[PDB]
Amino acid sequence: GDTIFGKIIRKEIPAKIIFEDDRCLAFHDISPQAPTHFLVIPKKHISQISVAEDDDESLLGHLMIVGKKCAADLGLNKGYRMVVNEGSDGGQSVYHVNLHVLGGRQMHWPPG
Amino acid sequence: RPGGDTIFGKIIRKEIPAKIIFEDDRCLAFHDISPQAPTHFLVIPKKHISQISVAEDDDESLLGHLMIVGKKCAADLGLNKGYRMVVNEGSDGGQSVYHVNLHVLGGRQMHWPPG
Ligand SMILES: COC(=O)[C@H](C)NP(=O)(O)OC[C@H]1O[C@@H](n2cnc3c(N)ncnc32)[C@H](O)[C@@H]1O
Ligand SMILES: [Cl-]
Repeated sequence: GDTIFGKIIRKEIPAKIIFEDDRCLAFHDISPQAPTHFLVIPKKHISQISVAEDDDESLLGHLMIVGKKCAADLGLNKGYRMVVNEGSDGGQSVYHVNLHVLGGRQMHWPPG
Repeated sequence: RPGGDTIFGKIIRKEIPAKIIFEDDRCLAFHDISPQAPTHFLVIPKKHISQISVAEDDDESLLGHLMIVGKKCAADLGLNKGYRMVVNEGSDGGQSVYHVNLHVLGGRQMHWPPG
C-alpha cells in the first residue's frame, strides 16, 4: 500500500527536501517536535523495520549515515536523537520505514 | 583491550556482567540496567565507535546490522505490538556512554515526542 512518503518520493506533493540520492531522501518533518526535526527514508518501500531483510542492512545503515551528515550540515553541533518507530506501541505514524533526526533543544529521557 | 575501556568495551570482553540477548562477531545485545520500558535493551557494535556523529562511511553495514539485530531480538522477546529504536548523540541527545548504542524499548505504549 502506497503512503504519503511514496508521494513525497515521487514529487507528487511538496516537501522541504534536505538531501536526495538514488536510494533515499531526507526532508523536514511537517509536524516538527524539535527546532530541527527531519526524516530520512529509503526509496524502497519497506513498510516497517520489523519486516526489513538481511539484504537491507547496508541501506538501513545508509539512512543513519545520511542522517548524521544532514545533522552536521544543519548545524546540530550540540547533539541530536535518532528514532525509528515500529508498530502501534512504537507510535509509528507512516508505514514506510523512516528515521527521525531531532535536535536544536535538549532531548529528554525517557524517549517517549 | 579491544572494544575500548568504556563500560561497554568491558561488557564486550566479559569483564563486567551483562544480561546478554544475542552476540555475534559484529555486535552484542543486552538489557539496559536502567530500563525505561518493560523491555529495554541495547545493541552495540563490538568495534568501538564513540558516537554516531563520527561513524565512517564504511560503517554503514555495521550500523544497519545493529538495527536488524535489534528487530530480530525484539521479535524473539515477543514485542509483537511494536517498539521504538533510539540512538542518542552528544549533549543534546543525552548520551552518557561514548560507545555507539542503539536502544530498543517496548512492552508499553511509547509517546510522542520521543523526548
Ligand atoms: C539520560 O539519557 C542517557 O543517559 C542516555 C540514555 N545515554 P546513552 O549513552 O544513549 O545510553 C547508555 C545506556 O547504557 C545504560 N547502561 C549504563 N551502564 C550499563 C551497564 N553496566 N549495563 C547495562 N546498561 C548500562 C544506561 O542505563 C543507558 O540507558
Ligand atoms: Cl513513524
